[PDB]
Amino acid sequence: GNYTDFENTFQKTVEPVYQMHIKTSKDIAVLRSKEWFQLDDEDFDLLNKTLTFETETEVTFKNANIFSSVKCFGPIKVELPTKETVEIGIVDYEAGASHGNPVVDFLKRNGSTLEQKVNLENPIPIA
Amino acid sequence: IPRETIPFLHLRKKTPAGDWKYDRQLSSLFLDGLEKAAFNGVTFKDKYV
Amino acid sequence: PVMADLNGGLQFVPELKEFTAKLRKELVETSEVRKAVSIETALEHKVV
Repeated sequence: GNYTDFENTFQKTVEPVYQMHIKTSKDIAVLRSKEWFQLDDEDFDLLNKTLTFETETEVTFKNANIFSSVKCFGPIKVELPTKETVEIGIVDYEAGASHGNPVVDFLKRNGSTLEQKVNLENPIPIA
Repeated sequence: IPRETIPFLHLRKKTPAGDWKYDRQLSSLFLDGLEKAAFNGVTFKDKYV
Repeated sequence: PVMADLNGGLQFVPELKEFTAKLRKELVETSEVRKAVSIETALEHKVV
């Protein structure tokens, strides 16, 4: 049909967990630039740590393409020497009339997912 | 090796200024190896020259 | 013969090779971190 019902239109996904290995000092300096990377202890040492970002993104619409409001939020966890995780941060990105979720666009490029599909050289016919 | 006397054979060491001075210690080590060579002699087995 | 030293105290900065090399490091390091932060702030604004 033809709906112009943008008041009652939304998107409330739970994004896939993304991890970053902070190896260098111009990786830590980037994360500190981002308003949306709140740490509990600001002095916390990120070097040679593996951060995982467990993030969900509420999005309301005003139009076909432009978003009325974007919202990304979730715990930031660090892998300890023992391989237990601990919360040491929160994502808290909020926006008005936006064309994108920058938080997920960041983590896609500068991070990775926990699993990675790898294609066979040649597809094998099963049946 | 008497003090205040530089031997006739001696090694040198580079000072922070860039010059090479007599070094008592290095020179001692050299002259002891040179004493043993005079008594026992020196081997060059497995030396390629 | 006259030997004129028109070198303004570089005699006395010790290990000048590795010093000069440390100085170029610190300028590049700073420039690179700053340029990487500048690239991401453009991408994460272009997206918004």
